[PDB]
Amino acid sequence: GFKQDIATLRGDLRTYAQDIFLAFLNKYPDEKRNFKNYVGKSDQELKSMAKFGDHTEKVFNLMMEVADRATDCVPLASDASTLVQMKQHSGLTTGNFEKLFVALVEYMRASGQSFDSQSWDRFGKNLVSALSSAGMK
Ligand code: HEM
Repeated sequence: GFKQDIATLRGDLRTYAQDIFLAFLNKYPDEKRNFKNYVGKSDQELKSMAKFGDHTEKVFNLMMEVADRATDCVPLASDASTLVQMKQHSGLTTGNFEKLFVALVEYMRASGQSFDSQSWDRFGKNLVSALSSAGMK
């Protein structure tokens, strides 16, 4: 289920983080606006860049912690607040995070693995709600 999925993702986090983030950037190319440094690069190019690798893995590091601290796929208010008040996210709306979670769910549905896609989908909605409550537009 959800908790095991966390363990699975963490067992190969760098690879999962990159592949899910690339699936996000490719599904929603207009989302490349928030990452100027990534424009005009194939997936392999993006993976060569140390920053892509760095940033993305740190995103998933924190995502998995938020997932880990959730109850029944409902994240802590404190975690949502942190994500909203992060300066790197000054630009973002919950639509940005929605899209990330649609691509993550899709990724999981298309994997051969028994991910609990429905829980991640609930988790994504719950987080979007919690980001709203914590003041993200
Ligand atoms: C659960 C969801 C998310 C988590 C846990 C998260 C976490 C993080 C973390 C930890 C960093 C800092 C990494 C560093 O210091 O280098 C970061 C930076 C950033 N995040 Fe997020 N993030 C999430 C969703 C998003 C989404 C949906 C977007 C845009 C649609 C976004 C855009 C960014 C940007 C633009 C940066 C700075 C860019 C850079 O220098 O590479 N994040 N995020």
